[PDB]
Order: sequence, then structure tokens, then C-alpha cells
Amino acid sequence: DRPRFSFSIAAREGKARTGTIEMKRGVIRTPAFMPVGTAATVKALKPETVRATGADIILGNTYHLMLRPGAERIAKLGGLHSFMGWDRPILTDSGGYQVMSLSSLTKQSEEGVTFKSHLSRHMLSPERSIEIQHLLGSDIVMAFDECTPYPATPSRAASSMERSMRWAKRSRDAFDSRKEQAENAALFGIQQGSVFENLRQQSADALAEIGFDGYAVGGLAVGEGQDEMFRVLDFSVPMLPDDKPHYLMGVGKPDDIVGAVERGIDMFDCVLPTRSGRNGQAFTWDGPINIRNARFSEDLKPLDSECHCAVCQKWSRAYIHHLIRAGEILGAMLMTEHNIAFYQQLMQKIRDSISEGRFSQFAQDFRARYFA
Amino acid sequence: DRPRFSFSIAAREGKARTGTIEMKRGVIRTPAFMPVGTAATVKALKPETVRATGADIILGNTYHLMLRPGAERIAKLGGLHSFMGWDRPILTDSGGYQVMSLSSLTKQSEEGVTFKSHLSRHMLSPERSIEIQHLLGSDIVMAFDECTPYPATPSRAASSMERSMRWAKRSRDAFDSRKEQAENAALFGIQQGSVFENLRQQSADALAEIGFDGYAVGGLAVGEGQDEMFRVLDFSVPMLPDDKPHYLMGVGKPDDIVGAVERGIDMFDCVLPTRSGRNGQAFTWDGPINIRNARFSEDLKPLDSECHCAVCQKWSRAYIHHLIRAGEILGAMLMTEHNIAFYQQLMQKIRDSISEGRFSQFAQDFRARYFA
Ligand SMILES: CCOC(=O)Nc1nc2cc3nc(NC)[nH]c3cc2c(=O)[nH]1
Ligand SMILES: CCOC(=O)Nc1nc2cc3nc(NC)[nH]c3cc2c(=O)[nH]1
Ligand SMILES: [Cl-]
Ligand SMILES: [Cl-]
Ligand SMILES: [Zn+2]
Ligand SMILES: [Zn+2]
Repeated sequence: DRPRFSFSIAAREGKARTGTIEMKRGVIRTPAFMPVGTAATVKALKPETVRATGADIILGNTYHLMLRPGAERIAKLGGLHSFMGWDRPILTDSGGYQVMSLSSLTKQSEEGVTFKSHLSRHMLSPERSIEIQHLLGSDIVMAFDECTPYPATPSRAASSMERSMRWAKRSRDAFDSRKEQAENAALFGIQQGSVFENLRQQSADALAEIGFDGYAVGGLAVGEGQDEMFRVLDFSVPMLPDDKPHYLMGVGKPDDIVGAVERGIDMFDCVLPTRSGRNGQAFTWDGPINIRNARFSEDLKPLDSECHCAVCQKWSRAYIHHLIRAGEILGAMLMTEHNIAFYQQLMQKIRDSISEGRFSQFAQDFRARYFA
Repeated sequence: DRPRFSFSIAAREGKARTGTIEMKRGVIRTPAFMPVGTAATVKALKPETVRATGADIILGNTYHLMLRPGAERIAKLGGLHSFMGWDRPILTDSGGYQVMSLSSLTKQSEEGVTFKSHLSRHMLSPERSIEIQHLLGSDIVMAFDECTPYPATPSRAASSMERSMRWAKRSRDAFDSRKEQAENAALFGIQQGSVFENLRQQSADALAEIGFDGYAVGGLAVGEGQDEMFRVLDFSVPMLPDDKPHYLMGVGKPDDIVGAVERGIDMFDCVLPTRSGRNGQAFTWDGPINIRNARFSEDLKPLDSECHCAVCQKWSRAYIHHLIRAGEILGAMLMTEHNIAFYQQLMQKIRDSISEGRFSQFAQDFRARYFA
């Protein structure tokens, strides 16, 4: 039987790595892209379709699930895996980011965050976050953190990061005090420190002293732009333990993913393929297209000329254009399946190119064609 | 190779019949239920899923397709079958009903109907209707008719029926003058006459003199109620040729279908399973349920206890309740697949019970449990 958690690096090129995470519920090929399951569904896809695209693991939003249908309710029904019908690994976020971005009213303190839902008063703390993630039956549990707004002054970035590190220790202890969770799940810590190298180093040191199964680079993709995100990754990823997975949450566009892998990132999640698919944006190897545009009304070609997904095997741009213009559910279904499949094909090409020692060339060829 | 059209009756019980329609694109088992493809999609289902539920044939709405994406455009793209990815028979309606129920402004005359779309001025006539259905590549073409509003005075019902019969002859001649359509498709005529036996007889006689591949009972399910619909069917169906299919369009609830089969109907279509599925109504052998209701929030049972569909094999009422409450696309997908599968299972039980000479008992047992 598979272990609780084992990360193994099979090949490397520069800072990029390819390998596997073995967990009780399955193997995760890295670098990995996680489709986002907001409220117990990857929007517009059955779980079998998510798997057919190549996904090994999905993400669930703790903030949404604790509000609807409720964490205790999901536990009573047998956990998130059986509730939604996905039997493979699930990573749950902590709630610490969405509580601040999505709540109408919040009160922050050293204890945690109290908030009002957009749909009653609610509470999130390191302890409650770890508990909710346990009730959901999460395989990869995220420490409860604070995502510092950008831009941040050095003082505010430091104060925020320091609180996040105290919360990381509380998250570790809560997780370890629940025997079933400690034996069957993994716990990742989240580095903070905004764009400041010294704070990033202090955060990495604090997380490594506590000890986690994996390490995320938090606090990025919050308005700083790709140049600055890459500059921060340049010095931040090498601070993390080499032998554990490196996770960049909330990223991103295809070129963001490629450059982040070049900088040592092993795991990603983003709503872009699902949300923008529903809005009519399709990813192709020649860049994104907006299927709503009139130029596609009689285009018999598939969304992408090389894509192997079931949507591209069968339906035309012209048909999907009609569905999206008409507001048809099938339009959302087909666009989402293709976009998630495209993202998985990107990850497969990244993995294979690292394994063959030609990732640098792949990245160059990818960028030249995608931005032509 | 299959013929253009062959209807064969394999077994009978009272007025009920079971058999097959063979056409170039496939075999249709009768009595048959046709899921409705409004604008080139059975809403929220891939065509493979429609087929997996047991459907042999789907319906397409001429009124919608001529407005978006357009009949000539669909023809240029290769026809409706390849456009939407359904390779089996498609029955198209004539447009004569939806033009009057859905248009914002209409002008009726002996030539046809001019109208304004809810999304420009447009025109429908017997000739244009048959042409549109040809451009779509329809397998079963419907004569262009007028559905008399209910209630109707004898004078107005007679005038409307007489116009419909003149339009039936024009539909026949238009269809026959297009060699490719006449050789590969079938044409059904539509009986009118409101609730009046003498007008129904005159209409049946006119249609039989013209000659069609099948005959529909038009002008029902327009507010008269089940008792009156059944009373009209009692005398109307025996007026039609016994050796051709009998089609009751726009019907209906499960009990409407059972009683209509008891009265000699072989074919049905209705938006009820799809539309009401998206709205949270699920059909069960114990009657419909509203999955939005709070009583289902922790119900681990499938939608129906006996249903063999993929939704009932995997997901709980509690999960689907959550999806529908949340407005999730997957909720619409799962409810629709189950409801269409339920309707197909109803048709299968009807067919099998007629074949075994126990349809009367099935109808009694069905009604006792469904309305308990
Ligand atoms: C995935 C687990 O993350 C957490 O528990 N906290 C967290 N979430 C983030 C989500 C983000 N999304 C974006 N951009 C779209 N940037 C993000 C940063 C964080 C973060 O610092 N911390
Ligand atoms: C299916 C082909 O029908 C036509 O071309 N004309 C037509 N359509 C109808 C649709 C109806 N839907 C309902 N109730 C929901 N009743 C209907 C009657 C007709 C009709 O008389 N004539
Ligand atoms: Cl995101
Ligand atoms: Cl209907
Ligand atoms: Zn594709
Ligand atoms: Zn079912």
C-alpha cells in the first residue's frame, strides 16, 4: 500500500524538477496542475471527466465549503471524497485568503478572523481551519495563513509574516494532535514576506524549523505582475527545503506556470481554465482565443489543432461559438473540459521535457509560438 | 442497409402497440420518448449521454434554429447531425407552434406567418418550413400547421383546421419536390380540430387522402387538462391509419404518456424532464420530488431507489440538493441525465409490458405507486 506521503524527484534540469508524490489515495505527477473544486464540484465537469483530462488531484475551497453545505454536514455524509465522487487526493486551502478577499465584513486578530458571509457570523482560526479540513477529509492540509496585500510596506509585510509563522506553528500542533489526520494526511506550510528577500528568508527558516511535508510560496499573484513574481520566486524557492514539494497557489496563465517551473515550483492551482472557459476563452498552443468572436461562427476546426481532448476530437469552433453565444450549459461544459485538458497537456509536456533534459528548449519553443 | 422508413408493429394490447421504426440513421423503438434539443443541444447533456440514457431519436426546434445559428449556416457546416454530434434520427418540428407561442409580434395569413424575433423580421410558410427542415438535415419532417388556441369555438376551430389541411398539402408537395429529402427523410402530417369529433374526423380524412409516413395528434396539451385530452384521444387516434406511427407532441407527465399509449400513441416529446430537472424536480417511481427541499440536505439515498442511471449509481440526494441550491452547472447536468433516463426507463417498461400482454396491469401498478 502507498505511504501517507512520499515525494520523489526522478529528473532535474536547472531548478526544475519532475517526480511523484505518493499518497494513500493516489499518485500525483509533478509538476502538477490542480483543477479547482470551489464548492464540492469542479464547475461544469463530472469527476470522471476531470480525471479523463489527466488530473491527479483537485483543490477544494475551505471558505466556501464551511458556509455551504457545511464542514460538519460533509463529515456526517462521509467526507468530501464520497460526497462529490472524487476518490483521488484533494488539497484543501486554509480559508485564510478567501476569508479576506470574499467576506463582506472581517475582524482580524491574533486568534484568527471573524467574518460575515455573503449568503451569519463565522470564525476561522488555525485550529478551526485544520479541524474543517479534517472534517472534509482532505489529503493535503494547508496551514492557516495571512496573504499580505500588495503593495505592502516592509513594516506591515514583516508583521503579517510574523503572525503567519505563529499561525503555522499552531496549524502544525492542531494537525499533529488529531491522530487520524496526522496518520493519513499531509500538512504544507506557507511562506510569506511580500517581495522582501530578508522576510522571505525569515519565513522559510521559521517553516523549516517547524517542519512540513511541503512548502508553498504564498503572497504572490496578488497584483505584482509576472516580472515581479518571477523576481521574488528567483530568491524565494531556493530558501525552501529541496527535498519537499514547492507549491505556488493561485497561478496561473500558461506562461506563468512555465516560468514558475523554471524557478523550482512543483504544484499549481488556478481558476483561470475553468472560469475563463465558462466566459468563452479557450487556450490553444497559439495563445488564447475568444470563441464568442464572430470570426468563429463558421470555423469547422477544433478549438486547438493538436489537442487530444474529447471536445477537440468531436466538436467544431462553430458549434462551441453558438453554444456560448446562446448561454447554453453545454458550452460551459465543453469549454471547461478542453481548457482543463489543455492545462494537463501543458503539465505533461513540462514533465516529459524535464525528464529528457530539454525543458529549456520546450520553454523557448512554447513562448515563441504562444506569443507569436 | 436500413430503409428510408419502415414502421413495424411487433405486439399489441388493446389500442397500445409496440414496435420499431427503421430509418437510414437508426432504429426507433416504440412507444418512443424524444428528448428535446432546443437550439442544437439537449440542454446540459452531451449527445453520448443522451444516447446512454436509451434515447433513439431527439427533437429539434425549427423556430429557434432558424434564428440562431441559422438554417443555411447549419447546412453550410454539414447539417444538424454533424454540427451537434448526434448521428441518430432527429425529428424537427415545423415552427408553426413556436412562432405563435414565442414571437413578440406575428402576422398570420393564408401564405404563412411573418414574425419578429425576441433576439429582425422573419417568415415561415409551408414551403419555407420544409426547406429549413431540409437544410437542417432532419430525418422526420413535420408538416407546417396551426395549433388552434384552447378553448376554441367550433367556427374558429374549423377555419384553423381547414387552413392546416391546405398547409399539409403544400408541405407534402414541397417535401416531394426536393429529391434528396424525399428519398432520405420521412414526412408526418398533423391532425387538428380542437376538441370536436367531426373536425378531427375531417382532418384525419384530409391527411389520409394526402398520405403521410406518420400522423400526429396536434392541438392538445394547450390547457385543456388530462381528462379532456384523453377524451379527445379516445376518438381521435382510431381515425388515423393503423399501420403508421401516431405522434402526440408536447406530452407530457409520466401519467400522460401511460394513458396516451393506452389510447394508441407511439411517439412523444416534452421539455418537462429537461426543464424541470434544471429547476430541481426529479422523477421517481413514487412521484416527483423537489430536490431543493431541506428534507434532502442529508439524504444519502439516490434520486430514485430503482433507477439504473449513472447519477443514481454514484451520487446522493444530499449532494444534488447542494448543487441545485448553489446554482451549480453540475446540478443541472445530473438532474437532467436522471430525468431523461427515468423517462427512457418508463418507455422501456411500457414496451416490455405490451410485448408480454401485461400493459394494463403495468399501468394500474404504475399509477397506484406514483400517486400513493
Ligand atoms: C492554497 C492554500 O492557500 C492558503 O491556505 N492561503 C493562501 N492562499 C492564497 C491564494 C492565492 N491566490 C492568489 N492569486 C489568484 N494569490 C494567493 C496567495 C495566497 C496566500 O498567500 N495564501
Ligand atoms: C412537433 C411538430 O409540431 C408541429 O410542427 N406543430 C405543432 N406543435 C405543437 C406543439 C405542442 N406542444 C404542446 N404542449 C406543450 N401542444 C402542442 C401542439 C402542437 C401542434 O398542434 N402543432
Ligand atoms: Cl486562482
Ligand atoms: Cl413541451
Ligand atoms: Zn481540446
Ligand atoms: Zn437515476
